[PDB]
Amino acid sequence: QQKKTIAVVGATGRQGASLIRVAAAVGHHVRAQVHSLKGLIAEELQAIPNVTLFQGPLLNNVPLMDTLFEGAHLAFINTTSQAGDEIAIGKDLADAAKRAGTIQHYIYSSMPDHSLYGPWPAVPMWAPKFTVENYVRQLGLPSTFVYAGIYNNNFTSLPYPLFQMELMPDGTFEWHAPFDPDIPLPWLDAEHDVGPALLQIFKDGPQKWNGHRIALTFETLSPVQVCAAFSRALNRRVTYVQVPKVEIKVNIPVGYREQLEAIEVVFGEHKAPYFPLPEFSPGGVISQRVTDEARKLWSGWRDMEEYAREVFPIEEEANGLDWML
Ligand SMILES: [Cl-]
Ligand SMILES: [Cl-]
Ligand SMILES: [Cl-]
Ligand SMILES: [Cl-]
Ligand SMILES: [Cl-]
Ligand SMILES: [K+]
Ligand SMILES: [K+]
Ligand SMILES: [K+]
Ligand SMILES: [K+]
Repeated sequence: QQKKTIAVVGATGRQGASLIRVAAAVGHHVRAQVHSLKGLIAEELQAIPNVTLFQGPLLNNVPLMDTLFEGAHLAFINTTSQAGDEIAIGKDLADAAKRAGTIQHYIYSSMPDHSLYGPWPAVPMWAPKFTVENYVRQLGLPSTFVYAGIYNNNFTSLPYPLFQMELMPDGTFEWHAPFDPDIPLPWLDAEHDVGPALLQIFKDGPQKWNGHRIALTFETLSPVQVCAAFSRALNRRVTYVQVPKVEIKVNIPVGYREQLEAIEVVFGEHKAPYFPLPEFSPGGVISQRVTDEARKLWSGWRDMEEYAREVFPIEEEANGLDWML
């Protein structure tokens, strides 16, 4: 059958870019919204024949949304709080897809509202997405919701918050974070694995996935295990250190700081699960693991050890770091 056109919001982001590259390669035409045509990713995607970019802001720009969905049959939507009004943009996009009438399957990248499952605060950049999910669920078009695990490539030795693989004077690495050293966290190789997984959801179809929540995570590892993966990968001493507060070594926008403080409370103080929804956690009885559906969607997923050994050194050198010589 003719590969269907996919409308994408979040094209230059890790999830969108991953989907777009593989989707185009297998024949899908893509209509993607971007803030601006400039940028390494935007310029890269613009050069893919099957991809068409539409520049402009989404905030209060229903016309751009209508244009985006024109002639599209599939949609992958991942919004951001940066411009603010993420909830309004999410609803506007959903309504726009419905109005188009041609969208057969709408995939929205959602996150949990932790305040619904315990004496925990809602993580500011996550909870809003769940509100959009609830709204999307009530629209007449088939929809599926994917929950992204922590990006393997968040790790960097640059002084950025939460996921810094700090290079010490002796050449060893230390990762400091509020997470409990031994509680398994959900991870994800966004660049390589998000795209293939999303395409399989699209290939499976709306009858199989309408109304479903899928955890896009292929590997769970505690912080100590992540560091052990880097250690084996790099042949260097890498150790995890639990800290009460996130070490914020650089200036960050106010919204991110609030995101980090919520994280300190949720994972630091409370040790709550990353994915707190109940569905995410006798002879022959076998309970579903959080990584089961994702692995079934895409069997060629890559682990943390592969990232640390094969990609981390390149990304680091690309950022100007020198430890890899
Ligand atoms: Cl298709
Ligand atoms: Cl098109
Ligand atoms: Cl532009
Ligand atoms: Cl479909
Ligand atoms: Cl540092
Ligand atoms: K193009
Ligand atoms: K529905
Ligand atoms: K309705
Ligand atoms: K997500």
